[PDB]
Amino acid sequence: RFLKVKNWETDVVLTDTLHLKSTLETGCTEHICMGSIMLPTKDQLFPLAKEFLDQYYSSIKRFGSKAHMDRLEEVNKEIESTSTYQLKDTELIYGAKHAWRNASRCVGRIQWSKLQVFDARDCTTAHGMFNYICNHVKYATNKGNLRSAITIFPQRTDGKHDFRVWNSQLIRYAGYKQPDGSTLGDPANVQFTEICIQQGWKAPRGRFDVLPLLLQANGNDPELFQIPPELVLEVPIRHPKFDWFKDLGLKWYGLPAVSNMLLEIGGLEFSACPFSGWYMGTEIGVRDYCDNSRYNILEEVAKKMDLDMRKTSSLWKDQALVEINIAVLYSFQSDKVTIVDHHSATESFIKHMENEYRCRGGCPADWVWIVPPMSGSITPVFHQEMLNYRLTPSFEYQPDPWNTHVW
Amino acid sequence: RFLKVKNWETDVVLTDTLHLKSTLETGCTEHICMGSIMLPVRTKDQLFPLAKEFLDQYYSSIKRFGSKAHMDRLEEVNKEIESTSTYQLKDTELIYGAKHAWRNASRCVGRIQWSKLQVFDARDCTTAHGMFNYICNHVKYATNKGNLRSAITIFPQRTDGKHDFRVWNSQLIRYAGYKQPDGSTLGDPANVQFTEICIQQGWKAPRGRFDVLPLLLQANGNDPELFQIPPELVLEVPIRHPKFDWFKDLGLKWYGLPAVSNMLLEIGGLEFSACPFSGWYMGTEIGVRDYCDNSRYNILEEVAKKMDLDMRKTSSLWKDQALVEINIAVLYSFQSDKVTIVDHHSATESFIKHMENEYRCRGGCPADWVWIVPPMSGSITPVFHQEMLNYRLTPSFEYQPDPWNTHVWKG
Ligand code: HEM
Ligand code: HEM
Ligand SMILES: CNCc1ccc(-c2cncc(CCc3cc(C)cc(N)n3)c2)cc1
Ligand SMILES: CNCc1ccc(-c2cncc(CCc3cc(C)cc(N)n3)c2)cc1
Ligand SMILES: C[C@H](O)[C@H](O)[C@H]1CNc2nc(N)[nH]c(=O)c2N1
Ligand SMILES: C[C@H](O)[C@H](O)[C@H]1CNc2nc(N)[nH]c(=O)c2N1
Ligand SMILES: [Zn+2]
Repeated sequence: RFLKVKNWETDVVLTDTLHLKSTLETGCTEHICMGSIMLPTKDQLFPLAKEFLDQYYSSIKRFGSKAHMDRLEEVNKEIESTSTYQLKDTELIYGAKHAWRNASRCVGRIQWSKLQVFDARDCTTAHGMFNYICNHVKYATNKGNLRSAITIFPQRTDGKHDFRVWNSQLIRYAGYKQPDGSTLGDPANVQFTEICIQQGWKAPRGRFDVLPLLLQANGNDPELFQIPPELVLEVPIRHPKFDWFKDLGLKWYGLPAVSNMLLEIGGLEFSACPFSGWYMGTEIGVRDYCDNSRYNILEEVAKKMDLDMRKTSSLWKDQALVEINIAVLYSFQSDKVTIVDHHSATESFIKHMENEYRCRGGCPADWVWIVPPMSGSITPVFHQEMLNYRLTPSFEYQPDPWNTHVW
Repeated sequence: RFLKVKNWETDVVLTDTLHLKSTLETGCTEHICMGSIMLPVRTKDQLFPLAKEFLDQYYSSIKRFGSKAHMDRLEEVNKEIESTSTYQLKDTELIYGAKHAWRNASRCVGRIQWSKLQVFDARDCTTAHGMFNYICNHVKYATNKGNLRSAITIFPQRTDGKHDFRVWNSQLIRYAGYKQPDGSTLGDPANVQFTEICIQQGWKAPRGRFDVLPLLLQANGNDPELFQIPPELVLEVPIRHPKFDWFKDLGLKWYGLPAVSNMLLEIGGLEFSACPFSGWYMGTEIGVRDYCDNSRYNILEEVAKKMDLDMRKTSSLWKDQALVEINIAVLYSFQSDKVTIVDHHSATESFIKHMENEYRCRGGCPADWVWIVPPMSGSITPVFHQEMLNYRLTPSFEYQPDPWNTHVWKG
């Protein structure tokens, strides 16, 4: 019941007591571990609200106080009456920051308390959504000095009036299936790109076309908007030693901004809550550029390096992988756009874990996602035991809109 | 119940039914996952059903389930348990059990080879000297002059837990570690404590950076005894780099034969506390973990120095760059000396084929993603994108406590 986690590189042992406050389920049982699986009413609402308000008032050292009991009272009344309730600005900011704090798959959580929360609950139309999102993008980008931010749109009511951003990320590149049979641009976005076209987009059918926003307000049919190009900061990718690297024509966007998740706070559901931080290098260089189901450029780069691609045991893939990731970091740094390498980011996370164990009694963590997709065991997180569990407030996955939307 | 796993690179979906045959616990609950945790005297009472379950599995596999031979054997084992409080496996059952323990090892990426295992029955062994002989023969057989062959040697099963056979070495072949007065370490830092035990037991340490440790062998619950493996039986490989001529001057070598000797083999409820087994290396075990872990030989610095990489900013990825060259050298060196080794690309590709095969013919393949994905270049290998279910089947290999913590010394 009081669990220990060991670091096998440093022999340091931490005791987790925070997991006892876990509410949601893991997918695992005593018979089977699903640790590597990607996706494993009035009555219900009040205890959820209560649990949240309890931890909120605890956090501001006013547990069991007049203000605490009064607020509990007021929300209890509002639920009984309106079948839902509205968060105070203070509770919203707290809940959003803690949703990030609780994101067990996020390596960047040392920054959790420095989140800019944009309250967009007064939004009523897709054009308003577009305005709010442009402002978010401009604020977060900050001319390359990236700042964490989240924009929170109205909460779900009867499920028939959902606000949704249909894009998976605010900024991503289009994908087109070729008559050649191959794929132009980002293969991961072919389906979404078609929906844009099926909704009326005018695709420039290029390799790095920034997708339009598909925004859905109040359960209405979604609408298309183009983000002002001058708000999308991009970085041309070059290598500090290989001059030929630029001729690959590679670039990527500066702002990683997830827009398809659901923010749960005190039982309330925010179906549209785009949030953003800044990249860890490997997200671009390892996953985006080198996955076989993505831009898959390993072979092209290896060839330019004149490596022996006869035998896998020459580790040509590995050698090119490193150089690509060198170039990404180099390119971002040179253009003064915030980025963190996997060594720095994972070192930060260990320090954050130790902070969380000390001041909170634990830190939920998903090793499968926290360990970088290259060079894993030379980062300190590899040797760090982690316990994974689900605390609320939380970011949750939700069904893709097109599979749900009643047109 | 049915369980699906998805490969996110290929969209291949597989259905697991084998997990229904799972008995042991995982450590996880509905409220916590312990998937990244390293480590999460038996009465006749609990022994009959474990024996029965195993023999049902055995006779099913040979297509003789429910036969008179099956029924006679159950009867025979039953009587033997209630008479003697234990029982003995037939040779056929032992071989089956050992192969299936490997087949079931959810942390092992090399399992495509599970059916080709050489099983050495040492259940007639009675002394440490006899253990030494059996282990020498295993090492010679497995090594096969560099053409490695998988093998396992099985010493007598536990009885009352007061007469255990144990190999005190974690692996049959390993280098000594010496903690210096100034706090530095000579040799392999992982083996400092075991080295000290050996020294206390009378081992004369050469005190070099690559001294092969003596065997410390315990038979029938007696105090362990020291034995030196004949050097001519210990195949080693000098590490050099195909393009970097200064790499040889680092003075590195490694042994060819990975042989785990501290685990417990469970078969039909019986416990084999000494069951050394060996295969061949995947490159990264040596080049990533053995050489580059901060808690091991830790040579990233010197290699990066000699490469003249920019070492002031970690964002130069000088650590990653050095790591790759070292792993190139390890593979190159083994291949050049014709000692069996497999790169992490080949090994993970084979495991996926194995896994898919197992789903089709067996209804599953328990696998621990945390261990299966290699310690470098994870997502450019096919296993990274593969969803896996982890559960525990028997026969199995299990961890057991270090013997120096539990042994009652005779004197
Ligand atoms: C500011 C610097 C940040 C860094 C360096 C960072 C880093 C990462 C990385 C590398 C991942 C793995 C995701 C993948 O590989 O696809 C991740 C996941 C995640 N991050 Fe963070 N992140 C940052 C900011 C944030 C912020 C501001 C939030 C929320 C307010 C957040 C919430 C999450 C969540 C919920 C996941 C899981 C995503 C999923 O399941 O798809 N992150 N992060
Ligand atoms: C024949 C080629 C083999 C290869 C390439 C291979 C590969 C590996 C690797 C890379 C690991 C992880 C090692 C680590 O990082 O500590 C491992 C673990 C393991 N292997 Fe295999 N192995 C092979 C043979 C065998 C054999 C013959 C057996 C048993 C008969 C076996 C049983 C296991 C077990 C039980 C583990 C888990 C170790 C632990 O929990 O500490 N393997 N294997
Ligand atoms: C085959 N899979 C392709 C694919 C899968 C998942 C994703 C993805 C989708 N949504 C979110 C992410 C998380 C990335 C992220 C988010 C944030 C806030 C910061 C950061 N550094 N990185 C990743 C992209 C592409
Ligand atoms: C971190 N302390 C050093 C260390 C600790 C444990 C191990 C280790 C422990 N148990 C099992 C292993 C398996 C290694 C292996 C075994 C076999 C049969 C084949 C193979 N290729 N590799 C390795 C190695 C090194
Ligand atoms: C804490 C964590 O589970 C530990 O470092 C694991 C990670 N994955 C591993 N994978 C392999 N093959 N071998 C290991 O020793 C480890 N160590
Ligand atoms: C199947 C496996 O869980 C899947 O490939 C995971 C592994 N680890 C990951 N880790 C991160 N950070 N992001 C991912 O998308 C994944 N994918
Ligand atoms: Zn689990």
